[PDB]
Amino acid sequence: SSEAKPGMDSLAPEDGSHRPAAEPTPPGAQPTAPGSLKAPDTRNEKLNSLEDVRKGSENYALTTNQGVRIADDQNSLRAGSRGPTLLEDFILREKITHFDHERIPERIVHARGSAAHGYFQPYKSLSDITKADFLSDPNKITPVFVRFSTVQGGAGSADTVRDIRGFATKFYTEEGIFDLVGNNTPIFFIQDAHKFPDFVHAVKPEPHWAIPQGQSAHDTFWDYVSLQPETLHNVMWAMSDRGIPRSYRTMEGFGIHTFRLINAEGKATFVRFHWKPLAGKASLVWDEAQKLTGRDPDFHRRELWEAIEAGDFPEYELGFQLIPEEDEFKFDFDLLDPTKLIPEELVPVQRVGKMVLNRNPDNFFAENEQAAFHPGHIVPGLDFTNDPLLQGRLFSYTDTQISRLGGPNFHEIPINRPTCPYHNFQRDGMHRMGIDTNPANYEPNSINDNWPRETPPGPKRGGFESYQERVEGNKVRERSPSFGEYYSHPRLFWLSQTPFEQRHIVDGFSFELSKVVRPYIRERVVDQLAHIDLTLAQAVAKNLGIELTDDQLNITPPPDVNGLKKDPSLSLYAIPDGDVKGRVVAILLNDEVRSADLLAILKALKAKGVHAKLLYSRMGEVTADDGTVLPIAATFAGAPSLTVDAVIVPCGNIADIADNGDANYYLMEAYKHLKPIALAGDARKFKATIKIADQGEEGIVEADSADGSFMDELLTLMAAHRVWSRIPKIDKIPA
Amino acid sequence: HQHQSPLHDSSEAKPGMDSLAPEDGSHRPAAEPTPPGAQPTAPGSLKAPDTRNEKLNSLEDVRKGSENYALTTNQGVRIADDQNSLRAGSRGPTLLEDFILREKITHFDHERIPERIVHARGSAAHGYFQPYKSLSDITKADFLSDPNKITPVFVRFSTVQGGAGSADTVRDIRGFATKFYTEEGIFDLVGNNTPIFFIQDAHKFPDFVHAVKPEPHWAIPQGQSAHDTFWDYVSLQPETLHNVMWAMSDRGIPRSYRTMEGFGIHTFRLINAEGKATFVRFHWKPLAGKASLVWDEAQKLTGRDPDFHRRELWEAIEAGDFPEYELGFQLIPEEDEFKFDFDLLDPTKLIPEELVPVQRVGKMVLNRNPDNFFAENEQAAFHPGHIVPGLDFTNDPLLQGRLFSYTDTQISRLGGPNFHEIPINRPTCPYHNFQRDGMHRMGIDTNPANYEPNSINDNWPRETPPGPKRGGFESYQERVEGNKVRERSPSFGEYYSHPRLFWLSQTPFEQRHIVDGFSFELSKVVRPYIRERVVDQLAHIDLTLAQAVAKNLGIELTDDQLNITPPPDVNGLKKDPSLSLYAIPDGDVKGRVVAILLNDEVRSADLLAILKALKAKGVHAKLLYSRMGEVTADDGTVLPIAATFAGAPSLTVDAVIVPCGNIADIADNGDANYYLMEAYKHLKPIALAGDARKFKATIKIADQGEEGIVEADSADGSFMDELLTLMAAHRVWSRIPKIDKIPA
Ligand code: HEM
Ligand code: HEM
Repeated sequence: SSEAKPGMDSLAPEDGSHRPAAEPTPPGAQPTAPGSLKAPDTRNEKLNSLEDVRKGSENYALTTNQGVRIADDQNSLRAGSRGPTLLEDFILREKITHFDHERIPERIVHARGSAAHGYFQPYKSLSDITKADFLSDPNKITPVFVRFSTVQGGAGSADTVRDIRGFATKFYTEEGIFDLVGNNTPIFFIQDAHKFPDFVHAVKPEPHWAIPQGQSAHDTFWDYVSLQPETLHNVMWAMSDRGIPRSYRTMEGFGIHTFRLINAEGKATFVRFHWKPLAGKASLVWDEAQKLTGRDPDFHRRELWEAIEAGDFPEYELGFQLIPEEDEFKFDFDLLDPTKLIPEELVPVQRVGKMVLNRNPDNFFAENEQAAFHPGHIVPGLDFTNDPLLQGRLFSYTDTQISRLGGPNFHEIPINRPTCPYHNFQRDGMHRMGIDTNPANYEPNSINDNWPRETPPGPKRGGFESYQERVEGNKVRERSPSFGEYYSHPRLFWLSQTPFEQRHIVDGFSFELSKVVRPYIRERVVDQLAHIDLTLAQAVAKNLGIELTDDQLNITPPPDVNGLKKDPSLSLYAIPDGDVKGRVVAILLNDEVRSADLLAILKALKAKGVHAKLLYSRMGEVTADDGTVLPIAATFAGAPSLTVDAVIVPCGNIADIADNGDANYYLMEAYKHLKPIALAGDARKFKATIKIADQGEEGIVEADSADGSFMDELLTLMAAHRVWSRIPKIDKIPA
Repeated sequence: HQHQSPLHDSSEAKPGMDSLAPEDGSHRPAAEPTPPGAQPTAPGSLKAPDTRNEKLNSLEDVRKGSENYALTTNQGVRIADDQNSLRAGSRGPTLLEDFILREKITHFDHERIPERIVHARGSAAHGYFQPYKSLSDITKADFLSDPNKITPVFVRFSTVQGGAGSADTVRDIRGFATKFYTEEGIFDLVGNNTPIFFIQDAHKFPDFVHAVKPEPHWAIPQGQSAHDTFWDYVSLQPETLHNVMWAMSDRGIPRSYRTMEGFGIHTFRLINAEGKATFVRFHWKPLAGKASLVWDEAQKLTGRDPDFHRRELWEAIEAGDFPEYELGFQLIPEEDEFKFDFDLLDPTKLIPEELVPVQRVGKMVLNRNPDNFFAENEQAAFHPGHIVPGLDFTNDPLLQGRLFSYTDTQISRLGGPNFHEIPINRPTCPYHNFQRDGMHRMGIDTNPANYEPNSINDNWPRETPPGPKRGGFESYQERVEGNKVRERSPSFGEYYSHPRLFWLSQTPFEQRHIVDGFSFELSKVVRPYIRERVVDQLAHIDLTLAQAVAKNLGIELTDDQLNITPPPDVNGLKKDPSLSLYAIPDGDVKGRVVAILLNDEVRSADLLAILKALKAKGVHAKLLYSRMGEVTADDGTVLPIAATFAGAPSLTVDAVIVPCGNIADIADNGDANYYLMEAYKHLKPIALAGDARKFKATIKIADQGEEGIVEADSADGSFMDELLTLMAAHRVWSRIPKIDKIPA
């Protein structure tokens, strides 16, 4: 009955094993913790400015929100032991009221997201092309807050779904907040913002039954796509492995729209923003990603948090595609068309700076959930263009943030606050934090000598002025004829893919269309694919039991994009960029592990910054051949192959795990998913479960012992991400 | 056959796209009962327009059509071009004067409302309740007074922990909330799928919820109790152990909302016309029986189909396989309040059916899906404080706090005090009072008076004295004697006897599943001392349970732990078979689904016999192959393919049938072999006809065969009776010792 009474006092273990070490530790070594407790020495101007709202807990009394000390937090106030609860229990009512009101509306789109703190630093001054203060000095450090997201799913949906990913960066500049709100693909599905609710309604769960969550694999999405060919380009990206990234650290970022850079002389240069991952480009395979939404719906959120806790800081290079004003009409596509990409072969990405994400938040709700990004948040030195999708976004973000964040003072929520000064004549509104002392709440005023005052535009610390673009035309609701091309960009993307990426696009479309109940929708989508590429259209049609007509086989292919048939920068894997730091290997233990193998495996993995998870049939410990006590991180079922990048089976008492269904399935799944597998000594007997002949094959590392050559072979395979050459062999594998 | 898109050019970016439906009318689902996957799913009023009740009929004034109507703004202005924003030139800036764009985007920008604090993930349906006989001797509740009185209902089933976008087949408690639209007011029976709750006093609700929910630093994990904070709370609060035992069992992973029980948990009161109070505990007994998934299948199913339960509920209703539940009452006279070892007011305690039987009171049928999920499901507001004359509360300290919570949360979730004016929430009976204003006030009051007592409207609306029928609400005059204290009743201070009773009531396979539930969850707890503290709690329940969990965690029990005296029996009972899902057979095959693995030259005689036998028992089938489209049988019969082997995995079916034909076509297909291996591992019945018996090799079954694997030269009478008998028993429990060697 002591559990139902005040107080329980000290409940922590005497050994202090409840507390995680405040130092970089590998994933699973320590319990995860709020950022300021895990890495207190990791700081920047924004993190430091948040100290005034940080609340501790240690050695403090439990109180009401009014500061009244609570004596009993286990019971309601009642008339007797077994009596009715009394209306006068203000402690119960305050505690329950706050609980009852915890939830706020989720984001209309990108509701599912994971965020981190970091910093940006430019390589050199960009004063020749932009007067933006954050890009003016190589020694200028700009704090950032980045949120990565899916699009369709709710805040409680799964991470490894097939979707476009959001990549939003809040720059806390000395001249205002700049939000770069992008996606992991260089194009969007639609051309004009007016269609945004139509497209979103089509991709989102269907209105009658609210199915499916985090999936475009349903009738309404494909109905919209079939009737709106402008969507075909982004659909091609979503159907590719781009739609299933391995991690937020292994995907690209793009602003999509052409914006303008404005220099001190007033010269405008067209710009498209890019984020290039230091970890390279890497994606999952469909079966692995779908099953991973089951085994770990928080996979990406977890991987992001744990990489930062390990010191494997996600790093991205900021890049600009720069086009002079006089080159506006030099391309086959309209620069203002967000369904069109600018090929890197035509306009190269100029590396401008680097962003490092080095600290997790303290409280997910207060920092991540309440963060408000808006592409309308630009600074002097930047400007918009007439892109009709960007134009509409400018209205949307401010409007949605009012209801989501409960009013017009959302900029006063700590995460959203600028670190630079902010002063104006705006007043009141729900939850007003700032107390204005200004005698005047209007301008022009004489009572406060007209302060705060306007600042003229200038080279630095000047007021914002829009680029004086010449506008000529009649007031029309009309799409520009220049935007009326829908097939060349999807064709360019398709031909830029490797044959194995092309197979994955075919399988992506085939799987999704098989989930469409109305067959005519499938047929209409296949007809659209025939206007892109006949090989793609035939391969999808075959998987759907659809036969193409003679007329469909005679469809003239769309033209090249300014002479380009393909661009290898559009492929995830064509150009190698694979880094092993931060990757994870499963190590399948047995009851009498050969310690020499394990010592060599771990030493080689550590040298490359590759993590390991020791797996067994149960938790606790196992004892090696030399007496070394090995702690078990998880079971074979607990941390499936889906969650790792490679599998290593060291030697020892193999008979212990040879007939274990879970051990054999672990290898079969990793095999099917094209993951590198390494087998030492008697572990080579597992080749039988994966149908591999005695002579072996590429992608299966094997030797008498785990040593120098063995580990170099496995790490080289890990640098290539997956064993693509294994694809013809997986179809026979029951996994 | 060969439908071509009507749009390939710039007409796609212009007004006047006009008729886009296929000429064959294949876009429209049949407005008649159809099996799952046969037709596209549709809003309820379009799928079943002839299915009606008093509540569904009352919603007609707010139903909005679409066919043959002009596209307009919310102000009724006809829109000419819904493809473009207004701009100064075709490549110019968007103009602030585009009121059409701004209205369309504003509405979109404001679509989301806060999800429910708990039970955010849920699926709902319309139906009706009807009592078997008048219960006037025990209650004056109008809805229970006449066997011919039909009460419309709205039911929402849910999980607890996860967000609105979380998965269905998680390990969690399930919510089972029923809104009764009675002639004397709305009565909400807001229950769960277990007879007890985790905690005793409502004051602890935010502590327990915060512990089970995603951890505050990183918001992980979703839809899972398999994390440090949950097990930390459980280890320090033994009152949680009873509901933990239920969550760790297969009760925590139901097969369908149709195959779970429902309970009000709290002891309430029934009040008759003479003023006599009878203590009552509410029960919902599923007509489809009790059935649950196995952990590996449930977890993988959150991946393959996170909408599995929502889908199964909608499709069963569209097929005419209406979810049916018997309302049951455990009745205890006032003088029997202290007759049990446990306190009746203790929500961590169940009333064993062996001590107090469940009396069948009526039946509830769910026969129509909503039209709009947001408007009807998302906006529905259930509250256990919504009682009617003939019902009353008790001093249960968890129920007492719930009375405050629901009204309070509904104000912010539903944007004000007029949430009862939201169509789904409206009573079908009259409602009149002196309450006024508030955000989005729909009702226009004509009463000259907004107060009482008043002479200006001759005191109308007026108070009604309590009585046998159509009387005012009066609380039972319960005697209250005690000092103002924040104190738990000593009678609630017992935490181990109910978890032990539950444990001993389980079959050995159910016990193995409880052990595996605890082992799997605790393996996910990072801090080892938490695992050890939970194992220590299990040792106070049952030593066999604690030892089995400890072994799976590499934990060794101390001599002191092995010497822990077991808790006492519950009023002489060591076990109650009503606590098991499977001890007493109750399995029905209607509404179950079978995967049929096709080949390129299927033996039509086998398929004709399979489908005829399945149809006779109301069992659905899904024809699967390596691709979509069609396959041609041996006699020339064209067979339509419902899904691929990967498209509709074995996780989504109750049994697998492989007919004969060209077996070589699928014999070396990895997906076809894995389908059978997964169904095998998951203890599902498997039937193999003719050359399909060659698949026994992939499931490591000897030539002589085994129980659970139906095999014959052809699919016929005996073959199908054997498979349907296996389906009636739900899973092949005898297969458990063989599954561990299976790589699946
Ligand atoms: C280039 C095309 C687009 C891109 C790259 C894009 C990207 C994003 C991203 C990354 C977020 C989430 C930021 C966060 O982490 O909180 C988001 C939020 C959102 N976007 Fe966009 N978006 C696009 C187009 C649109 C359009 C056309 C509209 C409407 C006219 C729109 C309306 C919204 C809204 C309302 C939100 C939720 C904002 C909030 O609640 O704070 N987006 N978008
Ligand atoms: C016997 C124990 C309990 C049971 C069976 C129970 C059951 C449920 C169910 C089924 C719902 C979802 C109704 C729906 O589908 O909308 C729910 C909602 C909720 N419950 Fe309870 N509950 C219990 C205890 C509590 C306690 C102790 C509190 C707070 C003191 C509480 C607060 C809530 C809240 C705030 C909601 C959301 C209601 C809304 O937003 O409409 N519940 N509960």
